Formats: sequence, structure tokens, C-alpha cells
Amino acid sequence: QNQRIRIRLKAFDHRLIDQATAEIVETAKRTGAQVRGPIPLPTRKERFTVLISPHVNDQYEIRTHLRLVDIVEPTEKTVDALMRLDLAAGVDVQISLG
Amino acid sequence: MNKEILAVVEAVSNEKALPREKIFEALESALATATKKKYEQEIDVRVQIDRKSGDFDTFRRWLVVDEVTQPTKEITLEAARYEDESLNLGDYVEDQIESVTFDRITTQTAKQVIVQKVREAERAMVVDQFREHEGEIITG
Amino acid sequence: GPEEITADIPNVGEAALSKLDESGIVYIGAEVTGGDILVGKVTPKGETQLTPEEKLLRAIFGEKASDVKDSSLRVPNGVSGTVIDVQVFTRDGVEKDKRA
Amino acid sequence: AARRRARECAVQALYSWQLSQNDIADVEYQFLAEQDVKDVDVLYFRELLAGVATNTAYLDGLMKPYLSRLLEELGQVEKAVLRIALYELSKRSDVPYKVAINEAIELAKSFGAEDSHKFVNGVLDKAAPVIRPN
Repeated sequence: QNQRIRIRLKAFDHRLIDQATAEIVETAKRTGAQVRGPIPLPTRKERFTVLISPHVNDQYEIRTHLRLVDIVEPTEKTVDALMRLDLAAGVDVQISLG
Repeated sequence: MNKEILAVVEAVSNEKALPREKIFEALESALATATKKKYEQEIDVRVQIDRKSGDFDTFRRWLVVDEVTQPTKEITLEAARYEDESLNLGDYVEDQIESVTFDRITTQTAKQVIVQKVREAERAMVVDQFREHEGEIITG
Repeated sequence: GPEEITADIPNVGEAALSKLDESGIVYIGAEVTGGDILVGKVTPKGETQLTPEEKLLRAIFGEKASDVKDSSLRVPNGVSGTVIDVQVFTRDGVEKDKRA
Repeated sequence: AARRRARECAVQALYSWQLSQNDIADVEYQFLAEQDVKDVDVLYFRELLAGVATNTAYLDGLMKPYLSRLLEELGQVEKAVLRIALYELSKRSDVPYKVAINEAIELAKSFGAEDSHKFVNGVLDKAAPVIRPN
């Protein structure tokens, strides 16, 4: 069917991201989809803040490790096994088809 | 007839749930339930459609018991003398041959039995298919 | 679905289908009585299943045994008598019937 | 900025194949036709993809023991950046010791776990007896 299922992955963790991308390409291969490159784009800094009871007159800086996976042969097994196997929290999965 | 049910099991998507053998067994069940309507006599009609060789051949069970109510299926515990039956229990006859496997109610009860058995089989399959993962995080 | 005038009726017994012919119309002479079946018609009853896995079944294996309903013309209750003539107007394109 | 930014784009294709197990030709075709990457010079992309030669696995075998983090738990991004940081003078030696080291550490500074370049530079001590043109 139509091709470009492009997955962005914001993240603040490291090992679970490797695990997630690995099992994602694993599922793509268990389907047969022409999985494109995960292509780890350059890490993006983020000055965070602490919106709780502050200090007296800290999650302030963090490094978002990003992932760009792509599935361009979505037969039944891709979406089936993907919606079946959930992914841990702490990562953002804003996907696109277009 | 037989060719029709073969075309069914060919078009049957869940061929693993019901290959030709159990397909035709369920169809013999459906044919017995149809003969239940063809005759006001409530007789167990095994057919043995000859799954792949040829067409069907209706039979008539004897339901071995000392009773005679509904005599189409009544034989005592030793009545096996003629026909060289020589069987006390299980001895069932083939007196009536070539009932209808093509009319309206035949095909309607065929549809009903097919959908019922297919849904039951897929349910029983998925039950164990997911029971495999007993002890894992599943959605829902 | 279209309307057919087949001889078979899904529910009624043998008596209610004894007067008709092989096509599904009474012979010319059957002394019918209020309640009997002149024709002989069935209708597509059901709707909204939307399971093509069963539509493929009942398109070849149940092609004409899917949505039956006996909206058949019965003689009104009370009027008896003898059938003496049967006219059949068939729309062109619609093929034919044996009695026609 | 044409041969410099070359490596920080081919590490992508390297990691991509490493996760995909496809052919390097496949991943390079898809990376090029994926985004028009001009930060890499085409021939230096060819050289970096030639940086999948068997000797690359060999530079994994040499620096194996003196790794402050074990092999079978290292991050794939770290695997790729390590292969490149050792291959910079396995055969190519386009720039001397300090230049290529700083190249690997900085042009791949935005891919690690906030500290990985520290320990890859620290393992580069084991890279000394093979990076001879100091």
C-alpha cells in the first residue's frame, strides 16, 4: 500500500531507545517491510526547569536523543505486531503518513 | 453436492481451523439437521458424503436401546440378524438414500452451521494463541 | 436484492407448496380456499452483515439462500373458489419463467 | 565544512545498516536519495562507506580489551562513532592524530549519551599503537 510511515522519537533515555529502535526494525523485518534507516539525528539540547517549590534566594538541562525510523512497506504484520507490542513511556512517538 | 462442499473448503479461509475432513463432518451434521426438517421423523442421518471421492449417500442411525419410540432409530441390544449386521450397539442402517443437499433450507442450515462452527473454532484457536503469553503485559 | 417467484418457500410445509407447479404457481383448477398460497414469491429479507468472508460463501454456496422471506401472495381470508386463469406480465430483460 | 561535515552524515548510514543488516549500497542509496545531504562530499561518502571493509571489524578486535565499557553492551551509535574514530587512520590518515581525533569527538559530539565522547577518547589510548602518524 502507501509508503511513508515515518516515526519520530523524542527521548531522554539511552538504552531503552536502542532497545526500542532495535525491536522496531525487528518487527519490520518480521513483516518484510523495507525498513529505512533509523538515522540518529544530532542530539538536541533542552534547558529544562523545576516548576515545583524552588530553592531559596535541578532538572535544568537535558539532552534529547532523537530517532527517525521509517516503514515504507506496511503490510498486515507491520501494523499488527506494532499495535500489539507496546513501547515503554518516556519516549515520544509522533508518527506521520504523508 | 460433494463438489460444492469441496469448493467451500477451498473458499474457506480458515482451512487450518477446518480442512476438508472436519468440514465434511460438520456438513454431515448439517445434513442430518436438515433431514430433521425434511421428515417429521426425528432421525439421526449420518451421510458420509465421501469427502473427496464422490457425492453423498444418506444413512439412518438406530440409536441402540430397548425402546421403539421414533422407530427410525430404535434397535434392541441384540437385533442384528438380517443384513448380517452382527453388531449390538453401533449397528446403523442406510435405508433411505439421496436426500436433498441443494434446496433453500438445506443451504440455509448449511450457512448457519458453517458460521457457527467457524466462529467457535476461531475462538478456540485465539484462546490458546493468547494463553501462550500468560504472564505478559497485554493491551486491551 | 431482486424479487424472485421461486417454487420453494423457506418455512411452510408440504401442503402449502402442493398446489403450485414446478415454477411456483398454482395449476389451473386447484380449488383453493382462504389462506392458501397462489404464489410463490420470496424476498431479500436481511441486510447489514458486511462480512465478505461469508458473502463469498453465500455468493456461490448460498447464492440464493441468504435473506429469504415469504412475502408470498396468499388468497385473502374468506374468499374461496376455483382458479381459472393466470396471466403473467414479464418485464423485458427479465429473462422468462416456465409458465410464461 | 564539505569534507569535515562528511563523516557526521555517513555515521548515519553506518548505524542504519548496523540496525538493518542490509547491504551498504542499499543504505547509501536510501540515505542519499532520502535527504539531499551536501555537508558530505560524494567521494568522501564513498570513502566512508568503503569504511565498512573487514579491517573495520579488525579495529574492533584490537581495542577490545582496554574498553572502559564492554563490547556486547555498547550503544550502536557508540559502535559507529568508535569504528570511525579508529578508522580515521587505519588506512586513510587524511589528517594527523590530533586532527582526526578532534574530528571524531566533535563532529559526533551531538550523538552520544552526554558523556560517551569522554570514554571513547579515553579508549583512544589503546588507539595509539595503531595510529602511528602522531
